[PDB]
Amino acid sequence: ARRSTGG
Amino acid sequence: SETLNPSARIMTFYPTMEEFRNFSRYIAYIESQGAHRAGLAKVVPPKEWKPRASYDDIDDLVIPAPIQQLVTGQSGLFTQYNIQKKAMTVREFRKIANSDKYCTPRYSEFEELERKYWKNLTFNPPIYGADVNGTLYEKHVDEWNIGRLRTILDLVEKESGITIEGVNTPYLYFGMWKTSFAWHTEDMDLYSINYLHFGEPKSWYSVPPEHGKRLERLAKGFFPGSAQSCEAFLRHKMTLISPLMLKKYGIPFDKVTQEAGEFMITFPYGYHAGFNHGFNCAESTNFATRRWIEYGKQAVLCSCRKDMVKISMDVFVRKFQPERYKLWKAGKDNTVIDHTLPTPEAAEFL
Ligand SMILES: O=C(O)CNC(=O)C(=O)O
Ligand SMILES: [Zn+2]
Ligand SMILES: [Zn+2]
Repeated sequence: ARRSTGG
Repeated sequence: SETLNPSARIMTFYPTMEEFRNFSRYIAYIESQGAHRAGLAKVVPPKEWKPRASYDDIDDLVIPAPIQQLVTGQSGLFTQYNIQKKAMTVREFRKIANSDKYCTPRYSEFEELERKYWKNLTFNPPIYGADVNGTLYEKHVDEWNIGRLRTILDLVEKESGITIEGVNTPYLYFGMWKTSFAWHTEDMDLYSINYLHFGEPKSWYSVPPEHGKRLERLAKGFFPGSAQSCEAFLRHKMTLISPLMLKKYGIPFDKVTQEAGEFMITFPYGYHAGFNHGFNCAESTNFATRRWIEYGKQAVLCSCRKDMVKISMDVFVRKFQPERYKLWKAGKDNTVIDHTLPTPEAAEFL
């Protein structure tokens, strides 16, 4: 998995 | 708890070098003071403490995926679309940040810059050098080292062997004027640490954990198409809601500005949003306490995407709640969370 800022 | 911090206001802490040495013990201490109730806290480290000697040797550092932030909307309700741009250095980023087109406007008080942000957030989309894998901490630094905090979140990597980028590894964020972070809680409702290394400030908005369901209900009423497709659509990190919109619908909140050399702490199920004042650099990771275990078991996750962060709670329940393991496995564990209650490690401070 990976932490993201979205968009 | 209901006696300490009953107004749920953000609290600032000024630890001594002795108090600052033990990370988890201080997290427990600030919870005994009622800091968790606001969903966000500020920690000013001792003046003698420095994580790095100089920031003059980082121009050649590569930002692999910078994002142009396209914002759409009106009347204090917005949707942010993050567009990937080609790799650029910190030198290339700073030049664009400080250019006439993207530089910080002239202002007297913070209230003036805040008004300027909410009025201009849909014009001139800025570039955000976010989610960069890396650390700016020197190897010898033992106090509050983002790359090695030594909390109970270490069990996920130690036993499973699982590596989650930004969750149990550090991330760097190179900002410019008007670059935003949308409304969200942490992945699996964890805590998070945010140190600002250098540059212009970062402003934050927070909603108390005990009122978090009220914000979710409001967001669902404004974006019903988004709510139908995904249960936890706010975990997509695309929704911007202004403080005037929060005040209009009676949602309680507080504000705070973080300056270079300061720490910000976010607590489980603490909804937060904000913006950068100008060119800067922040370091961030997630962490846990014994209080988090219950939040992680009850976290409502994203259903529509397959890349999303999901942690096996089994290892935490086996070690910390052995008596409840069979009840939880059968789905008979119906525990109601109290957001006002501090972490069990806060016992020595009472
Ligand atoms: O700085 C950003 O844009 C991201 N930071 C956070 O939301 C955090 O540390 O929890
Ligand atoms: Zn966050
Ligand atoms: Zn989703």
